[PDB]
Amino acid sequence: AERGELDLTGAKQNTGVWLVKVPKYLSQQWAKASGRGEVGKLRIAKTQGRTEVSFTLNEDLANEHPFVLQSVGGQTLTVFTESSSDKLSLEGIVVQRAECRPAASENYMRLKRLQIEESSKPVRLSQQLDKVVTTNYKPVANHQYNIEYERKKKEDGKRARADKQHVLDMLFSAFEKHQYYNLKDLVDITKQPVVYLKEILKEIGVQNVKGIHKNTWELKPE
Amino acid sequence: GYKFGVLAKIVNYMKTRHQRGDTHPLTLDEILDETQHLDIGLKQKQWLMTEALVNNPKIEVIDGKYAFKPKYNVRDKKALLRLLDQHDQRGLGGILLEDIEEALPNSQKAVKALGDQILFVNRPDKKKILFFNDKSCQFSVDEEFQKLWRSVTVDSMDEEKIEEYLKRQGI
Amino acid sequence: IASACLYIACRQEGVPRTFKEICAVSRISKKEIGRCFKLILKALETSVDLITTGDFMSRFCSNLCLPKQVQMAATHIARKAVELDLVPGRSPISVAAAAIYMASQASAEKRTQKEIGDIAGVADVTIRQSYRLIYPRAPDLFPTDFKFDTPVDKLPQL
DNA sequence: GAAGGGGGGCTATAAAAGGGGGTGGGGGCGCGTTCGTCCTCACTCTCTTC
DNA sequence: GAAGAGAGTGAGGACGAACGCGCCCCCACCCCCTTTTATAGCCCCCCTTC
Repeated sequence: AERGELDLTGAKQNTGVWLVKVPKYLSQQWAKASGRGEVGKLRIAKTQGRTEVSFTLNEDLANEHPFVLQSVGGQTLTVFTESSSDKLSLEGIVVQRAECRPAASENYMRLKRLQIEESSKPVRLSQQLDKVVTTNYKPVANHQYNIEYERKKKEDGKRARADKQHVLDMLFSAFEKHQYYNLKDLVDITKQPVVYLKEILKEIGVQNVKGIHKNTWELKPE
Repeated sequence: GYKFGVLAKIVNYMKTRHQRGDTHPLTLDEILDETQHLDIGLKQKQWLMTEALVNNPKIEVIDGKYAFKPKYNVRDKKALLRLLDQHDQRGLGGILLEDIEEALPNSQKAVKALGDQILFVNRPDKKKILFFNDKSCQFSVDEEFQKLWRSVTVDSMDEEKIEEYLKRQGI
Repeated sequence: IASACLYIACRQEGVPRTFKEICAVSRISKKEIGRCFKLILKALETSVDLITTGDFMSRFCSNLCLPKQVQMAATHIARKAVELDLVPGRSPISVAAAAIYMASQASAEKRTQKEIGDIAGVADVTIRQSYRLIYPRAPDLFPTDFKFDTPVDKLPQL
């Protein structure tokens, strides 16, 4: 008894189940309501030396489906389910296979054509334009992205030259987080002009050559 | 900075203090006061006392206290000449001009006063390396002499041909 | 520089494109193109003929899908308005846009002020200002042999 | 909610200041291929051996 | 008188240094920022009328 154990009780009882292949429209009609608890009646008639299986569509559902059996000796099929509570079980073993076919022949293809046409609705084709499009590259004083970027830069303003003591304290404090910093990244952290930051960094900091990526600045003066 | 930022300010403050002209040593606690590092950790107080303030080549332990090391740094023309002489005598090598300039304020006066006593080698990055001018054996000649000497190609000759010339000319 | 050069090359060839039209096809704004435009003229020691209202009628009218008669009427209106000095100081593009609107409203094909502004790159307010200046002399500006789908007396007033 | 009008802003024009930010031109600098260097192996003579 | 390992030679396969091929970076060089002004047109945002 474990989570991965399979409840093979159904196999012990040798429960028999039937596998049926049915078209989409029959299932599509069932999927319409799918909550009324009724979709039709399955009628099986047997004779002295012949058995026939047929299915009737519900009158409400519509607003004959003859069944042909198939051999199951060439392959062994079993049915199992995965419970939402992670409890797998075996419903049973398939004992017979049957197929559902449309009674009608001529007018039935009309529904097939609509199904194909319906499947073609997502399919898209190139469309003709009587007149040449003239709404492209419309004259504009300045691109919307360019003005918005300028507005952000103008609002933010240029970085100011903070006093050396404040910059030095910020540089030393950030040194705890990581051993070495990149010049571009360090500028963002300190938020100071590059030229001013480099001079302050040069006064104490030095750059070490690393053969893996490149030479980078080291905050440690020694 | 914790365990790393405090020491940097101590060194910077100490360096600036010396530039003012105060050669008097300063205690660990005294220096901490003007560096706004009074809340420094206790383990750093002993670490700086035992390691940072002794291993560094710019910290001098005097009467227990610590003072700058202007003696090691070149601050006079005579010291500049002596340092180069020791380098040549012991074969230590040259010193970049930038290193002398920071150690020796107004190094131009000392460099020009010594004149030819300093040999300048220009690095590709404009950096100048100073070497002692050993005046024991000197030999300077006209430019064309080297030009003719350069005209005499010798790298493109074999040993057999080079040595054959000796007997060819009878020497 | 290239955007200004493209603008200058168009002006030299007799088919000017407005600074907005060059900007629409370039990442460089109109202000920057104009700055480069003047510098290039000084550097090359060259000059460009002053643009006229009719230098944009063919492109604007065609882009608006207006009939040829409307285009000729608009060109006549714009040329006459400048001749009569009814719009002194107004940009030639604005005069052309107003003339197109005046001609368009007088024919079967009628274009709103917004439509004319989009192709011409002129705000409808500017077209409204220019249209108001030439509206009083509407009968005179129109060509004599012009078929008025909408009578001149009933042209929009605004 | 659609449209007109009022208020406000953008642009050019000179000149000056000082400094931040963007950009072209090099300059050391790591990573994806290429050829030479290093290594591996089949087919026989050879001195030695029997 | 009759035959083994080893090596020269011929000849095939795998890995490192160099050549690119650029990624990134650093460094001049320039333009931008700001303010003042009168002017005119053009344009955009907000308020108001219906």
